[PDB]
Amino acid sequence: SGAIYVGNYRVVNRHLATHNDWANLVWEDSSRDLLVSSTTAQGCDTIARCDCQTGVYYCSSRRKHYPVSFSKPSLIFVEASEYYPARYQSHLMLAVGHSEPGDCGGILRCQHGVVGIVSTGGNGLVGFADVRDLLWLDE
Ligand SMILES: NC(=O)[C@H]1CCCN(C(=O)Cc2cccc3ncsc23)C1
Ligand SMILES: [Zn+2]
Repeated sequence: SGAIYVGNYRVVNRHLATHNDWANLVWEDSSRDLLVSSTTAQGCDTIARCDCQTGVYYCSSRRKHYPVSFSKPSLIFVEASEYYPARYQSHLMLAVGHSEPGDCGGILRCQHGVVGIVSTGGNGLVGFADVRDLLWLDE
């Protein structure tokens, strides 16, 4: 679990969104596994606006932060689950590292701010849904 709170927005994994998230929906994209809902309180998370390929992510399954090199956001095949059929997930970035299903929502950050959230994993690789292109999250 985990979310990004920026201004009057809450960013979560679309497959983990609540009834409250859907009742206050702003935007969702199943191809990216993202959902953004409105909030009443302000959020102060800084979103990174960069092309960094190194950062640190939180891994709840180890209660630890790990440093990683990660690929540029791209279309990557993701196997079926109780949430989605087999498909290509866009805006996805991979890194060599540990993750487990309950690790989704863990934040990836560089020196500039929040880069994305854990969304996929398996085979010693962790996938992060990028959020750096969502310029509207600030304005
Ligand atoms: N975005 C999706 O389509 C995901 C929906 C939930 C299931 N997905 C996984 O990758 C499961 C998983 C297994 C093993 C490590 C792992 N680490 C994070 S999730 C994860 C795919
Ligand atoms: Zn950066």
